[PDB]
Amino acid sequence: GGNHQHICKP
Amino acid sequence: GGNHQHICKP
Amino acid sequence: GGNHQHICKP
Amino acid sequence: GGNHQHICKP
Amino acid sequence: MSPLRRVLAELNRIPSSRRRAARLFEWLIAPMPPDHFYRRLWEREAVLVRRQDHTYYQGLFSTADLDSMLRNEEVQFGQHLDAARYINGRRETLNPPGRALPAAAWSLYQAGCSLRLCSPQAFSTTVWQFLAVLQEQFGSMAGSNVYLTPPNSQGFAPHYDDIEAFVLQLEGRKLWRVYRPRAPTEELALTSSPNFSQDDLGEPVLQTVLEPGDLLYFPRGFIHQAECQDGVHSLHLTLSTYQRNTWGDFLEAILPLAVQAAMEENVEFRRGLPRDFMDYMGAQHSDSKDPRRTAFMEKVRVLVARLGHFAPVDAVADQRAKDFIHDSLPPVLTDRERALSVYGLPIRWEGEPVNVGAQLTTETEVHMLQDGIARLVGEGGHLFLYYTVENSRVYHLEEPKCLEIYPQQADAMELLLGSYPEFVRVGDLPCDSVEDQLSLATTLYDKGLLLTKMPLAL
Amino acid sequence: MSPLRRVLAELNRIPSSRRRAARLFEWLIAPMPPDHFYRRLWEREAVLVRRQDHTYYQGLFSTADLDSMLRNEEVQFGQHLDAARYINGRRETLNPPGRALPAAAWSLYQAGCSLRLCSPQAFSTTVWQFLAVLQEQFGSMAGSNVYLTPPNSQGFAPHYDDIEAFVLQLEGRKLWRVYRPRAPTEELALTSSPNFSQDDLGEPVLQTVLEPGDLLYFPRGFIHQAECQDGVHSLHLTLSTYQRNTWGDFLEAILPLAVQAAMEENVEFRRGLPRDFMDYMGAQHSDSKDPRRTAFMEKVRVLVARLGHFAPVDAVADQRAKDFIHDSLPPVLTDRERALSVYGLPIRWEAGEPVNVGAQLTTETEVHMLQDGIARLVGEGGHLFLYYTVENSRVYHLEEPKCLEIYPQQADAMELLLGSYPEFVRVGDLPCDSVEDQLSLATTLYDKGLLLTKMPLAL
Amino acid sequence: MSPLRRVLAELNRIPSSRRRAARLFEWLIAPMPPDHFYRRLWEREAVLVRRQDHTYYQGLFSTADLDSMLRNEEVQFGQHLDAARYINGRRETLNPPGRALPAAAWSLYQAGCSLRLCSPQAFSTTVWQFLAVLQEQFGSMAGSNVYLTPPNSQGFAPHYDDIEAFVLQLEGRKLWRVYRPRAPTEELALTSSPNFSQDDLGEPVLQTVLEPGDLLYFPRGFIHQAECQDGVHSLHLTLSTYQRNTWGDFLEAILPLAVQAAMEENVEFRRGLPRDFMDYMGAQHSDSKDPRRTAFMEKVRVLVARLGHFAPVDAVADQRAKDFIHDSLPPVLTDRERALSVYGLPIRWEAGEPVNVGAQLTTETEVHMLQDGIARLVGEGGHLFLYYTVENSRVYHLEEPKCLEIYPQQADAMELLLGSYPEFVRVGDLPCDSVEDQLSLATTLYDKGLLLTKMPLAL
Amino acid sequence: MSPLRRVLAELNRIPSSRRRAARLFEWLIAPMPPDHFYRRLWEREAVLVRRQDHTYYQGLFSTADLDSMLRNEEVQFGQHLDAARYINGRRETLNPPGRALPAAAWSLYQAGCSLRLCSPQAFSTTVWQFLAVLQEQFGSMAGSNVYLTPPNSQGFAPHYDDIEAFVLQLEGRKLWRVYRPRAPTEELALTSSPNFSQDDLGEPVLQTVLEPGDLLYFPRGFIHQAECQDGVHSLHLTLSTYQRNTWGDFLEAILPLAVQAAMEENVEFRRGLPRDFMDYMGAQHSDSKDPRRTAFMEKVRVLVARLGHFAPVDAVADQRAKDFIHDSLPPVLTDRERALSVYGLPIRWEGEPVNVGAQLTTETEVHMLQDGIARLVGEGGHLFLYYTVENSRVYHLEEPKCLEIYPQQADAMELLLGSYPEFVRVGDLPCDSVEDQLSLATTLYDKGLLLTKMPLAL
Ligand SMILES: O=C(O)CNC(=O)C(=O)O
Ligand SMILES: O=C(O)CNC(=O)C(=O)O
Ligand SMILES: O=C(O)CNC(=O)C(=O)O
Ligand SMILES: O=C(O)CNC(=O)C(=O)O
Ligand SMILES: [Mn+2]
Ligand SMILES: [Mn+2]
Ligand SMILES: [Mn+2]
Ligand SMILES: [Mn+2]
Repeated sequence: GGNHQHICKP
Repeated sequence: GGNHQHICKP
Repeated sequence: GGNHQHICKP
Repeated sequence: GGNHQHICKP
Repeated sequence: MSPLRRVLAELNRIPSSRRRAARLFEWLIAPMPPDHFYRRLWEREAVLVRRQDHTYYQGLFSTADLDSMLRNEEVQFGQHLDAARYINGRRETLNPPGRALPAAAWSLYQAGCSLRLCSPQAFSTTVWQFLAVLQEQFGSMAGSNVYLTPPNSQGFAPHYDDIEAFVLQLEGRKLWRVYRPRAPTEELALTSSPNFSQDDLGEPVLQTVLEPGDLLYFPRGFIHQAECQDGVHSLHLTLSTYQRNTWGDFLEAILPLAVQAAMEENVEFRRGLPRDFMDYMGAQHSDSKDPRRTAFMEKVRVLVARLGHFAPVDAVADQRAKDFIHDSLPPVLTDRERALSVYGLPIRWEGEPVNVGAQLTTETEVHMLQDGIARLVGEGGHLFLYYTVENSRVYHLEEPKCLEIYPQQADAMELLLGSYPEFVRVGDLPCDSVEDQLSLATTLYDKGLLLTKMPLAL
Repeated sequence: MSPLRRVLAELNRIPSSRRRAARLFEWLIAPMPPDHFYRRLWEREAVLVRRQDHTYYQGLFSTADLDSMLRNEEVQFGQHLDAARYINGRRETLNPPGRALPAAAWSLYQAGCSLRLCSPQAFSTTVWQFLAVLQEQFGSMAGSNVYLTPPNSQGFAPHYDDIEAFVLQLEGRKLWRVYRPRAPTEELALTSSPNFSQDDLGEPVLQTVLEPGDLLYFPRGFIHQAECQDGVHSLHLTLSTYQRNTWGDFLEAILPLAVQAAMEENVEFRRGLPRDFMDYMGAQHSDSKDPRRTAFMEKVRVLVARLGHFAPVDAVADQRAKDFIHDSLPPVLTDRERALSVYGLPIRWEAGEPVNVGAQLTTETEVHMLQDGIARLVGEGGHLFLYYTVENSRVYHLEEPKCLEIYPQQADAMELLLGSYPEFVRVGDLPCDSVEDQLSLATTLYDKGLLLTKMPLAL
Repeated sequence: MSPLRRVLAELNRIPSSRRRAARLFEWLIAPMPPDHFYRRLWEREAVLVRRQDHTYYQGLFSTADLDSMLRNEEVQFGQHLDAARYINGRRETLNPPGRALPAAAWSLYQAGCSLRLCSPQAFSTTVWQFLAVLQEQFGSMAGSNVYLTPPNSQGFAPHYDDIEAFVLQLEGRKLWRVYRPRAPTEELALTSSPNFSQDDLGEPVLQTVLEPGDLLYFPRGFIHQAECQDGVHSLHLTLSTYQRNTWGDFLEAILPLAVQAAMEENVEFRRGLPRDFMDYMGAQHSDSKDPRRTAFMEKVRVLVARLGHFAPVDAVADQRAKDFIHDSLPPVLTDRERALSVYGLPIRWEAGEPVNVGAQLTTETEVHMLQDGIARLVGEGGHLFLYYTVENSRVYHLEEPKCLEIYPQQADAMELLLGSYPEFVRVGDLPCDSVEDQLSLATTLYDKGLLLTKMPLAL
Repeated sequence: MSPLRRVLAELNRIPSSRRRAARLFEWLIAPMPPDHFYRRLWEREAVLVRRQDHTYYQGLFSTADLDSMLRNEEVQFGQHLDAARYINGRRETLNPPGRALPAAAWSLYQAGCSLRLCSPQAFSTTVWQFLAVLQEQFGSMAGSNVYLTPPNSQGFAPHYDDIEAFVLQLEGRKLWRVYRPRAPTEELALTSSPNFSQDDLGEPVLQTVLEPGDLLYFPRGFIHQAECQDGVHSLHLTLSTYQRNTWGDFLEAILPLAVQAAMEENVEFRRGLPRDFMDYMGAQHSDSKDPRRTAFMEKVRVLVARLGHFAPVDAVADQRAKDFIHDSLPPVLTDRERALSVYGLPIRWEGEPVNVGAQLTTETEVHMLQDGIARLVGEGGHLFLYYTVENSRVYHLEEPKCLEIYPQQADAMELLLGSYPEFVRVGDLPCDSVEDQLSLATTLYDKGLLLTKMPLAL
């Protein structure tokens, strides 16, 4: 899993 | 100019 | 391995 | 036209 | 209330989505019976339906809805909105670069320009519902364009379009002229035409003034033109469909595969060509009296005719079905369908989520949410269920959505797709085990593709 | 009303958008002064602001706003919403394939999962306005993520992010732990770190339970983790900014152009390398004593240092500015700006025709830029382009870069305008070549929603 | 001299290149007649020709020609040379990465490996001429592979190929086994098969030891395998042709254009499909009784059969012809053609300047196409293009398609020329519009090496 | 015999390929010493060497070799051959479409056109050998073009080139004019120039008639032009090198990496920029008296200067080395090198291959075939030996060739690369085990990259 997404992922 | 756009393409 | 090569492979 | 072709490109 | 709000309120009370589509089309062309229309009029003749009721379409769309759209939504010139003017026999577009703000749009209109808003279904929920329902009975994508023309003017030059058109007069009046195809080649034309001049046209087969409530239908290839006169504007919505849904398009996909299967299952298609066919076949060798040429020609004709036997019709059928599903607008749900689907589950939030944990059981009675939302197609070596529930109201905005179906569920998946709208007890699915009946049902339900007779309870 | 609605109300009543952004940031970190925070805390220390006012952020976002969002908006798993779990030292993600329906999302929530909603600004108008205003005083895009965590649980593993984080506690309580950078290289890190485990962490520089209204700031590179306990959930919105907006990223753009310029303007950069430098330079010749090697190294350094004299810093600044214009969220106008801009022109459709048409600007019209951070004048290939943000989508890069060209005969007045904000300049006094130019620019800008008039335009 | 050098000598002494190709093929399968072979054997039966003359192919290729080739030419493993082994039912390839130096190649050979050299025509001028001539009577590209197998071994597993194979035994002996197609689908197969094992094969339709000079022909789809024994090696060259030159490949190009034409010229193809055909057509509705389904099927067949009437067979033939021009190997001129073509023009550089300049064609000049299979007149987008093969490389597709445009005012004479071969047509009698046209075409063709004159051109 | 055939015969007797390169360059500019040339003349001044020997270059190239090339090889107009004419102050190209046949080439020549054949090294083996040897002492690719001009004419307009040029007069005479760079910017120009007119030039720094055997050298950026007069033709070969091998090109590669390493190892390069630098930095803010602007400027200059510390010079060095190896023409071997390399192994064919089975031993004494054929470079986490032995005489016809070197052999691989031309006993390589010494040696040898003191025997 990822952490904070300044820009929303693909 | 164009005519009826069954699907807006541009 | 391959067989006859009518045209030479890449 | 071109000049000296250190490397033939076309 | 108006006919529209009443028929919509009537649709919300109809169980089957198929019957719902049938009823709305029945309404759209009333009093004319659908059976007669499709049998004798569809693709054959221009049809004018004088409703004699100016409130017929009230609620569908209006110039006020247009103003709000330009103001509250991101309508982009060139893409969403087109401003056109027709003067001295010549068509011209005056689209500024950027966003379509009211101050700009109305300035063009006052300048005698006509406005054309492409795909209002992406912005207006009423139009969307209208098209979402009609697409089901069309078996093909239903698009739309709204046309607004100022008093005493013409925005478009004479032309024909590449689709079946249904012109709904929303407001004002307009002088329409419809022409039968000029040449055999223009009949049911495959592509839209260029702008024509008055002298490229003969006499109209239909010329009339449309008033709010009337409907004008004409086939692709019929040249038509309209203008406003007597100091009044016009607003109509042109519903269209059937773009490239011809037997030719079908063949276009079947043939490549046909020769592909023939070549694999019939040696006659695998026999080498003549060593010297280049001597008598070719443009220059057109007038050759070479008896071998006609033999070559004859064989080519015999081989083609044979290809029908190898044609994978059902496969292409499924492919076009998959494309129609990707093309489809998302379904509009009736209160009942929502209440019985995952969309209506009472699970909300009140410092903790309430009414959560409902699950399907073998006793649960289910059936597909609607009949035109999914399609089972085999691509490669596996099965896939393509659906429309997650599509955007904006054409192809989202990608083709599907979920893989395992062989242990194929039978049950098929049954559900065909048994609509008859409820079936999950414990009665064709699957091998109980877990497979519950898994499918649960999976489908959670995807918003299935509904139950009674609301799920925990 | 609530502190948030009171300050928002105030912003409407302020002319300058620059002051507006400065005023909002002051509110965000109150009672501590922005000037202290920027010269001493920003990028240097973790900061905790105990508000002692649970209603501080009311009106910003709630679990209800999210509930209605998942139901009414098209929220997609993996794209907009992420369900995360952290159990027994391992981070896991249970993201279902597809739309995030309330039934599925809340189900995960009940299962102990945390929900992360990327860029709520794309749906919430209040979050958009909040961020749309703050970006102006950051000079960098202001994004955000919303985190919802169930009681007695932790959805994320300890990690650090690549941005400056402002954690606003909106509902519930949550035990936070912030750690100082572990090693020098991790200080103000460029990229986000992987998921760490407690064994990889030292002692917390700050450990505390956040309560609604509090603000917790920490720089990129500071490891952090949070968890719920004692049977209460937590909801917070993390405001991030300053992603890859360092000196390095600026130099990254400079160098290439600088070396190209240096080569075109100075022969020392065009001289050929040694015919045999490959004999003493290379990984295999690292362990060498050859003095030609030390001379090569000295030559490189000398040349590199010169490069500064050829650096096109202004061009790069314009390009960064331009990229920030593309990145920015569309502006939120005040009632005044609206009423004085093309957006608020009285022209509408009323009975059977448009009403109040013919609004024209004159040489007497006094005007000024709609706002101070909506446009930028950039030079590209002998051409002048005015890039703006008014047509940007609330969805990052959904729309391509918008600009309009400015001819040399207008560049002068265009400059003045961008520098006069918020001072009113009469169109007639615009420094151009002709009255046709003064009205031309003014009309073109106005009609594009980039300009406003001292008074509403009348026929 | 040897039979090969005697027939080659003869070819030089024949005018028509068409006769030349026919004469060479007659020699290749002698004593059996080409007419019998083509109407009864070609693509139908395996054929063994016991020459009883070990010197038949002398001068074609040898192990020495290969030795000097690996040493003087840049032969690359995997691309030009392949080392193969077949032991205990498994096929293996021990191809080293890189140039095939004699040391490595012969080393593999000693290790029991077989060597396969792809397209020796790219290096051997004799193999090129042989194939360059035979392609003309095949109407299809004639490639070849050389196989060298060590004593007491087998380098390849049983398999079938996708072409018509002519195995010419050049040195040593080899025990061959040819099998008839196993199943209907394997008859005249489109693609090559994988490596089979003895357990996958039936009884041989032909099993025999080939001796130098013999010819063994078998169609595509016939499984075959060969091995050496009794302490002697084997060298053979396999001439292949007719790769994907079937009716299917022709129909493959036809259909698309035919359906496009039918739609543009007949309304029945432009009518819309049923609104509800998806209710009874599809994989899930296969098991149905609905009569609309049988009507749909009948409609499809009917439409498909019509398609033949709209098939642009001539256009496709030109395109195939064109592709064959691109595929063809460059022509090998006779001494006569050379001396009468631009290639043999006496103009050279001798002392300090060029000698014999100024050769011009007149209206009296009698000319005709250099050869019958070097060019093709093709129509593309209202344009006429004369594609030729003279500029082709001996390396397949090394050069892109060569052509020159022909204007409508010359298309008439251009047609005549391509049909007059080998008859001499005087330039003055070329059917054009003006003398400027007659000399124009003739001069353009001549200078391109596509034309020859009855007599050598003199100043 | 002629000086050329004698110096070549002399090279075949020189052990080191480095010394061989040095000797041939010493010959090419004789009697002028290489040391003086490179120290005072290279890239600084135009140099004319009057050999006073018209046989000096005899054997290298001639118009007869050109005739045979056009006749026996596939010289393509536009790509290989260029026909140019210079008349009335204007340059023009008259290349027909297709193959360059003698009848066409000589027709243009008789028409007063000049012929330029690009890269004769791909066709002529003598030129190849010449360039293959000189590239080693140039540390950069050595290309060439042959120019043939008919009597009383000029084929090219005044121009300068982007490389160091060495003009060898092969046959005839020609009037050359060389100009010093006009402007500071044109000195050592990076790109070739357009065709100039007489009025774009000042007075020549060098004007002279070149006769067979003479050599004319001039730096990139020096404008030059030549013409034939007095009823005689001209044929020269222009050897060129140093194309884009400047400190700038080096920097161009080092910087991206420099800021990349700095940003990773120094926080100062990771500090955020000012929140409002956009207010005082930018084109419009050029005249700003903002003291923050000069501070921003100063910091940018201090950061750049620091980048020198982080510069991965050796890495880029290896990269340019790898590119030079891919750029290099294949090596020309001396009889001795061939006899002692895999190329010379007696293993041939006589119904069976003879003299086969030779192998290296730990007693075997070896060393690299030549000194400019290979380079060891680390890309990523592994080591690779890039070599030139498999390159085509045609520029970049083949792809970058290399073989991976394992860490257990890196040390031995390095030694060999540096110990040239000193033979080393395979049993004395730095590798851990015996198998590793034999494997490397065997692998290198089989690749044609190594040679032995005595011919391998079985
Ligand atoms: O309204 C007009 O002027 C033209 N309208 C159309 O072409 C249409 O509705 O399809
Ligand atoms: O809330 C959590 O569990 C983790 N939160 C964060 O990493 C954050 O807000 O940046
Ligand atoms: O020679 C062999 O072992 C195999 N030969 C072939 O498959 C062939 O010539 O087509
Ligand atoms: O020979 C000429 O006319 C011009 N020659 C050159 O530019 C050259 O040799 O580089
Ligand atoms: Mn975080
Ligand atoms: Mn229309
Ligand atoms: Mn075979
Ligand atoms: Mn030059």
